[PDB]
Amino acid sequence: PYANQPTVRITELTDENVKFIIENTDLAVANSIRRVFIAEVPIIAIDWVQIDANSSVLHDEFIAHRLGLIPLTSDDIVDKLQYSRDCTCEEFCPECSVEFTLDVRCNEDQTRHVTSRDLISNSPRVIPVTSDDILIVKLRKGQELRLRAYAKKGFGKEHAKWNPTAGVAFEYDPDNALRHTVYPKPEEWPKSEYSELDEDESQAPYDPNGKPERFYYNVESCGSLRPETIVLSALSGLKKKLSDLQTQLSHEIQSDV
Amino acid sequence: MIIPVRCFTCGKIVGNKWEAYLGLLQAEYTEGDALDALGLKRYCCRRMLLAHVDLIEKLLNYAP
Amino acid sequence: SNRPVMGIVQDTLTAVRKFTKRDVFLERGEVMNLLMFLSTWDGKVPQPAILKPRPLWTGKQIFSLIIPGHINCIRTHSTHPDDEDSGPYKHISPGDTKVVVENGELIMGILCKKSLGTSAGSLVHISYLEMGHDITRLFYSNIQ
Amino acid sequence: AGILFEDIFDVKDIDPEGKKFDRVSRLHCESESFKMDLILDVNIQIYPVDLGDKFRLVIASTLYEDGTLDDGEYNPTDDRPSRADQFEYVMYGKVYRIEGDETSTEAATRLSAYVSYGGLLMRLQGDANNLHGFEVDSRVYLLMKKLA
Amino acid sequence: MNAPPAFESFLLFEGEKKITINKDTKVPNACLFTINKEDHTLGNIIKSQLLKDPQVLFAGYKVPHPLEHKIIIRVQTTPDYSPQEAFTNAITDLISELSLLEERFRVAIKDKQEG
Amino acid sequence: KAFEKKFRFDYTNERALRRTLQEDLVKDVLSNAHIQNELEREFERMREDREVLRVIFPTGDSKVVLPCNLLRMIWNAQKIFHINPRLPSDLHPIKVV
Ligand SMILES: [Zn+2]
Ligand SMILES: [Zn+2]
Repeated sequence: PYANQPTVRITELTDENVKFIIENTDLAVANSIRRVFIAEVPIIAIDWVQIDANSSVLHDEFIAHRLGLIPLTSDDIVDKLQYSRDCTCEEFCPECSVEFTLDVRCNEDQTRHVTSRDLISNSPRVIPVTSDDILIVKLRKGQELRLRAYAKKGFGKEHAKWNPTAGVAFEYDPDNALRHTVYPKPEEWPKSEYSELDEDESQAPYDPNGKPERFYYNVESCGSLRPETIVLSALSGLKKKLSDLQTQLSHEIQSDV
Repeated sequence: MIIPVRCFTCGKIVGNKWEAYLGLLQAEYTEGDALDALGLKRYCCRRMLLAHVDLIEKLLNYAP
Repeated sequence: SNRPVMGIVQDTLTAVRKFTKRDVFLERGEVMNLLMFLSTWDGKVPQPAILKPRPLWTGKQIFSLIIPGHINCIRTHSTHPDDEDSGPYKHISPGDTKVVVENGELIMGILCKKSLGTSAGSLVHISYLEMGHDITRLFYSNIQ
Repeated sequence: AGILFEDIFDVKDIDPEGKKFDRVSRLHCESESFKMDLILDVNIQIYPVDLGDKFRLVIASTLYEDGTLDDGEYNPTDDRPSRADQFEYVMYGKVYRIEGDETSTEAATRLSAYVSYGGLLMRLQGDANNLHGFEVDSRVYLLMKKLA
Repeated sequence: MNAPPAFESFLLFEGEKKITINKDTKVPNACLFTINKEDHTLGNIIKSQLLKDPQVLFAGYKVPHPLEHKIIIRVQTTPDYSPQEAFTNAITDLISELSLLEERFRVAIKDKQEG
Repeated sequence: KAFEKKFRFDYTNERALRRTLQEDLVKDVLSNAHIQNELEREFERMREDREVLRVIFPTGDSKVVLPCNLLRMIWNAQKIFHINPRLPSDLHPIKVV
């Protein structure tokens, strides 16, 4: 029984970012947490595009690539949805995917902007985050885009479109008391926003017994999940990976004996 | 050809900011001010819009 | 040219010079990570060079585990002053510019191209002449 | 006891040539009892040393102060009483050279013992009788305790 | 032409063991844990949690090849402690820390949202 | 002068022999002239080799390329057998010759 006893302080919480501090953790746990924010927090994104008509100046898989990157609301439906690989249905079904439609024709002289607002989902829980709107393609008069897409569950470790973060700022030891980074000329380096030093001194005095214990986070959200949901989803997902691992380890230990 | 949906570096959505960015420049904003107004703080995202070339406008001139 | 044709190169050569500096100290966790990448490791963690106030292993200590067998080599660092060999500190180098590998252990000296590159008398050359190609093969990969 | 050498040294110079390395300083110390000259590389970051500092230096072949050989492997879990508990700065090294004023016929009156503590070098000069416990290729422990 | 599927880094193909334990013959009380479809995420926390155990003599992990998706964790314990027992305790300590972290983050959100 | 001092075995100096050789070995070296004759022949052969070298390398460049590294082999032997340079040796000079 040598578990840490982390404490959490949330400094800033908006609709886009959550700023918080974790204290009394190992650097490995703090790094694995940010590393799960990016790669192992599931969301719903378009991963299956079928284009019926595309007269735009962008080729078919150019459009599909853009549709995959469009963030979709995933706050609570993502937990309910199953992985299409795990689901027992056919290619797709409502329990493992969300169907999308896009049918735009340009007939006016003015350029028609095909945006995420033109994506229509079969489930109100999963919609483009913008509903300015993300531009998919611009249509000239006489050009049309007619496609149907399926959005499925996934996480950033597979493709960056399932990464829910727009930048995870991670920091520790802002005053470099541990000297994990050695400045050739410390006076030349800007103070961290979390620096507690005075203007006169550039580095905190070296701490021989110090260890990384306090970690600063700024988890910005793409929009698919609330920033606080990304953190909670990461903490439960990381716990799930460990609990799943221990179940396998228990079998291996039992199997050997 | 068209504004990328996400910033290449961090994945922030930038494909809904090109028209707003152009409008701000129309409003006599400097490029730095317009990027700040759009919330693009990291220079990776500012790179996306500051260096974008909208060739799709030229392509729409050609009849389908 | 009766010398090795391949040696240590861009990153490993630049880093091994930094690694074998006198003032490189590794914590318990850092050392255990490095030994994971030592295929020839016997599994015994060496006694740290510094035991108190904190256990710290030097870079030379960890590199000594990489060195195969019990080869003995004498080289000089690229920045070795010419008059140091004639001075009162010939065998205790102020700059750590004298490379002595004795009984397979790097007891002093900063390793560089002169002691790890493709030159006759190189520590890599001794490994081949003493331990053979198979052990020298592992020596190359373990350094990297 | 398993102690090869013990004395009290006073730091005379910290880096006469200059600061060759950031985290390591070369102490030039002299003893007052045995009049042994000491050159020592110290991890100055974790164990700062100042000019004129007085410290007790012990060179021992074992830390257990019971005659039991350590065998030269890291054993943090060992609970056996250790001589290191009384000292602040403990280093483990290997003596790699023993020089002396010996001639073809006459023996050595002054002996120099060189020890490498994982690359940190120590030279211990003085009368030969004071360094008789030093044998090349032998593992020794350096134990330092600053005296107020 | 030779691009592996993206899912291959976290999905086990049929007949693949998630974790295998191999005794280390070099030294006593040492085992090698080969975990499939894992990366530095779990390798680092398990390694760092093991290093907190006073009965663990050696704890270390490695990704043998970035293009492969294996982590090898080497654990050496004291004679009275088993590497497998250290591994299980390390995960429980990690799970307890994560579960406690989840609870304290939820409280922080509620306090921040409330005012 | 340097060549003779460094390579000619000195079986006349009793004190020097005690430092380098063991007691049972110095007596044999000092007692019988058959061993001393062998040592004298050894230096004469070395002196002949010295003149041959001068012809082969008139420039005096002693750096050569040869199969076996004798100096490192000796260094290996010292470490393998834990030779103590301070103590007198038990290797009879004649066994070397
Ligand atoms: Zn389904
Ligand atoms: Zn960005």
